[PDB]
Amino acid sequence: ESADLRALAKHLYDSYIKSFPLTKAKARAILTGKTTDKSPFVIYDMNSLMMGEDKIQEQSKEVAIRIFQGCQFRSVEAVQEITEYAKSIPGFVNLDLNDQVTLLKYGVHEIIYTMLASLMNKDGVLISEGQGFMTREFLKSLRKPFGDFMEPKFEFAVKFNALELDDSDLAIFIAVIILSGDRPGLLNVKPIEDIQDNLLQALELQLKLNHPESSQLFAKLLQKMTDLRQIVTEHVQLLQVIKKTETDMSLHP
Amino acid sequence: ESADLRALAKHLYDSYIKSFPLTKAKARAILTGKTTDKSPFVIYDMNSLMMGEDKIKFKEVAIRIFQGCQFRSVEAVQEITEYAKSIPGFVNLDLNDQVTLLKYGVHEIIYTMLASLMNKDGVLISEGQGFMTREFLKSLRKPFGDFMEPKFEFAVKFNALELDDSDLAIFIAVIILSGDRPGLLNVKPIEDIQDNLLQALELQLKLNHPESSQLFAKLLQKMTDLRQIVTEHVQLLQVIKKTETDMSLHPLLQEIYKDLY
Amino acid sequence: ESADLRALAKHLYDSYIKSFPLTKAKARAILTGKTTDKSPFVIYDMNSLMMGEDKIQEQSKEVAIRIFQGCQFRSVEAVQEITEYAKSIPGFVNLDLNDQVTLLKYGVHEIIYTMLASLMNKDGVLISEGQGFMTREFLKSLRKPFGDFMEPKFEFAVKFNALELDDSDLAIFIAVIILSGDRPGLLNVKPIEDIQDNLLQALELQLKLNHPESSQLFAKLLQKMTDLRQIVTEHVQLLQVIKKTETDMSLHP
Amino acid sequence: ESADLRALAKHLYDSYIKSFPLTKAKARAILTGKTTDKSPFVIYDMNSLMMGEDKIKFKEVAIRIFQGCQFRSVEAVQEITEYAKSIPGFVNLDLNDQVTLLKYGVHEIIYTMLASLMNKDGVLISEGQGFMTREFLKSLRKPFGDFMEPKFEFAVKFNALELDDSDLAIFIAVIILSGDRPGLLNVKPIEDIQDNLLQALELQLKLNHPESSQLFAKLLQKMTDLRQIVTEHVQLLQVIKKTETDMSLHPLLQEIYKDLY
Ligand SMILES: CCCc1c(OCCCn2ccc3c(OC(C)(C)C(=O)O)cccc32)ccc2cc(C(=O)c3ccccc3)ccc12
Ligand SMILES: CCCc1c(OCCCn2ccc3c(OC(C)(C)C(=O)O)cccc32)ccc2cc(C(=O)c3ccccc3)ccc12
Repeated sequence: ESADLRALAKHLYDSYIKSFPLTKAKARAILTGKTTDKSPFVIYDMNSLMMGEDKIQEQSKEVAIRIFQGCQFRSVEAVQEITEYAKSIPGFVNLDLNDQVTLLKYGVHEIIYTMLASLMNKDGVLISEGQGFMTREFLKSLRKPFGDFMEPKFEFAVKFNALELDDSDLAIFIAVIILSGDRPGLLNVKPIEDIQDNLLQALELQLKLNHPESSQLFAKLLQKMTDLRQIVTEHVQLLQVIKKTETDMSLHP
Repeated sequence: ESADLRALAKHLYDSYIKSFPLTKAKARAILTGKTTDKSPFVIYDMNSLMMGEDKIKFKEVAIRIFQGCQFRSVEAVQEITEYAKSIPGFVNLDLNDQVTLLKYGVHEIIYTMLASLMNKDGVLISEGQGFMTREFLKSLRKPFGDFMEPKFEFAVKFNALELDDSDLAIFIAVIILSGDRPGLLNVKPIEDIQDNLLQALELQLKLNHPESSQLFAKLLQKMTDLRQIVTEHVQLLQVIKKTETDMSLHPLLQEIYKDLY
Repeated sequence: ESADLRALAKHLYDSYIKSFPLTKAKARAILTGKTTDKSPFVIYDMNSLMMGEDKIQEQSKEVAIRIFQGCQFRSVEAVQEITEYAKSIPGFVNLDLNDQVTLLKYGVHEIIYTMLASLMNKDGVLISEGQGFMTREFLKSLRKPFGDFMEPKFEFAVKFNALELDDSDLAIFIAVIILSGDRPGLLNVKPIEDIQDNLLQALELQLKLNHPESSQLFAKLLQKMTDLRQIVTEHVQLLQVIKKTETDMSLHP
Repeated sequence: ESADLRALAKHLYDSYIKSFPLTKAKARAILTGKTTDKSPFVIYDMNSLMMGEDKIKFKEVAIRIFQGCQFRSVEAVQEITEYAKSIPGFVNLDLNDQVTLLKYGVHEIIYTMLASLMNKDGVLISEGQGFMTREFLKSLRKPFGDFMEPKFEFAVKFNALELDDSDLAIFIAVIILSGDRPGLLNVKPIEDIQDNLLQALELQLKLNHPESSQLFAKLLQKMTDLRQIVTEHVQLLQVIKKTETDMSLHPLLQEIYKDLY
């Protein structure tokens, strides 16, 4: 029944609302300018960044490295909200505990980049819960290894954003990502694929009802799942350059 | 010998009385209107269910009814365990065999005795204080609606055999003492008791239902219907891990369901 | 009429024979040594106990706790034989069903300790239907809470056994115990006391005819009924220490 | 609200399961004999210690045992850090506060969870593969023998409270979120979380131990025993600089012990 698939969609969208306080709808309002009153502080160079550093870690290092560190910090926060949203996907908590941990270990990065896109435009990204805005041009200008980190996330966002997904579409897409039966080291693949097949069904009906005029959006959306694997693999390999060739250490356990 | 067998039948009936407060006679007296004390509140839909719970003045719906089934089934296990201990020869058996026989017997016996509380229109709940309609139960959201109907289909046909409590006392003793439960260490001492219970069940039906042709065989055939209801239910349980969020049953039922057929 | 009271005694003694296969007469034969041929295996330490464990639950725990558990098991068996003997006491099955259950709930412990005495001497107790013999010294040696459990049963047995009751005396004494009109929660006290008054009469004549030389044995026997209440109360309070302060669980419902 | 608090309790229990492989239930199952896999080799003296190390076929003694304590305590820090991160609100705190709370919380939590592995006769070591006796540990050359006994005296009494893993999951979360650690920049956001954890701990004990009088207060009183064990241990550490030759602890523990109370 469609009605069951709609109620699952609805239930996913409500859990997503709780887990993630800065939604696409809210961020697009800030990127554009709905109800303009609390316009975020813009960080467009080294000067404005420090202006905005002691406007709100604290100064004691090279700026590229503190920005990079700040992203480590923020992405450990985001793993906690993602972990919470996962618990609400039907069937997920009744899976083997170790496979639960394995799905999250490998899912979380792909989910963080999908969600960052809601915070990005072609020119910069919302930071500190929509309070700052950092320009892509400034991120691009940082010294060489650090200059190339965010740029591939911006390229993906721009292409993903022209799909015009909303939060209720993304609530299901996020769940399909978590429940991927091909991650290394999963004990029971079959129960995970049975869950994902039900979420695939609900995703498909969601897009058909919400975007009747985008032909084959379901399929273009699945195909974005290869682009995401590649951003993750690129980003993981860029962490290797850091680990080897750098002097600063302060990382989240 | 006859006298042995009649005294076996009387013993089990007396202990069945002591172990199960809501017997068939009492459920039928309530269902029939015959009672002279109090008439059961009927739950036929979502508004009357709200009123039925909130008759508490003197989660969601499906989950909260599936949760009320658990508490009741926990209590029935205890009542059934108490009756087992009184079956001659049962407590003298290997302790692991006593455990295995209950682990497997108990749900067969739950469905058997749940027929006593059913007609084709619904089921008596809360010590016979409510009545939930078959149509309401069947209306429930996908999986949870699937749990209830096969129990009704069984009861309607078991119920046309017209067994009474004293017949039932021995039938249930026969179920418990089944020598084909997996993992039994000492099959023969169990089979020997089942044999003597079978002989008693036989005499009891001949004496109690002299006009009822092949009642004994028709009753043992029901034993196969029971086993299929239990295998169906256990398949339903797996559906509940996949479709639902945090499920994890009550401690005593997790044990009963752990590594079961 | 005495003749009615004698026929009741006789009828009680015959039911008792059926219900309880290891009688005082048989156990005293084994404690002493009539027809010596099948001399029970003696359990006098941890070594001989295990020698006798895999000579016949099975090994997987602390020995004090398995002995204690074994006694739970055996005493649930004995409740079934006692329940059966009760049905044969005239008037008992025609009492209120709930009062029948209440008399047995509270009577059964006092009866188990009266009957154990037939299996005891000053030095140990017959176990496994007269096949084993466990020494009092070994029970006494078990770790501290478990060491003190059986010792008060041995003290009572030694004092009760010097009364020299036989099975036909005990068949009536057991029946007088079951039919006690003072247990908590009895609905109809009066019909129970009318039955017990008839059993008291038969007991009195039994002892007068069987033990004419023991002055006032009837009265010394009634007085043993307070000693028995106290063993039961002591034993019930010793179960409280267990429930609170222990780690192992495996108990009969 | 109750539902909030029960779901807080379940969350912490689930993440406690994921972060600590040797839980109380498993250590007690091993200590109890209840396990069905493998029985621990006991070290009671110097000959059996040699055999216990050299059970490696499938420095001096005191120093080599004090060195094995370090490796284990390093791993427990990592496990405890992993559990901290999962405590709602913890990763959103000032980064220096997160560091300070761990710096101080971790040894309190080490002694707490070390009680799970103790009885009055000894301690389970190497993932429950060995057992070192209390008498052996106490026999050790002056200072090194002094390290062990106060831990046993604590465990015996903590252990008579009969907490289980799910109780423990919240107790340990309460310890971490202590707003009185020296050098904290932002006390109130921590205290607010401890408050909500306290409310949850309270409900959990009432529900899990309904017959256990003032369990909650008796458990918070243990928090003072813990702090005195940590101050005692740190005094023991200074003794080890004076009495011993080259000592210098492992990198991560030097950090934890650097400028501590
Ligand atoms: C022995 C259960 C009898 C029963 C009932 O009939 C059950 C028919 C099918 N059935 C038998 C067992 C069983 C069942 O058993 C479980 C607990 C899952 C099991 O043993 O594994 C689960 C679902 C259905 C089911 C329906 C509703 C009840 C509802 C209630 C309630 O207390 C209640 C709860 C909420 C609102 C109103 C009333 C009690 C018992 C019910
Ligand atoms: C978490 C430690 C548990 C533990 C153990 O119990 C420790 C009880 C008291 N205690 C807690 C922490 C601690 C302790 O911690 C240090 C590392 C100094 C610290 O954190 O600062 C130092 C001494 C004693 C001590 C005894 C022996 C062990 C021995 C071993 C071994 O691997 C081992 C080493 C050598 C020979 C046989 C076995 C591991 C753990 C042991």
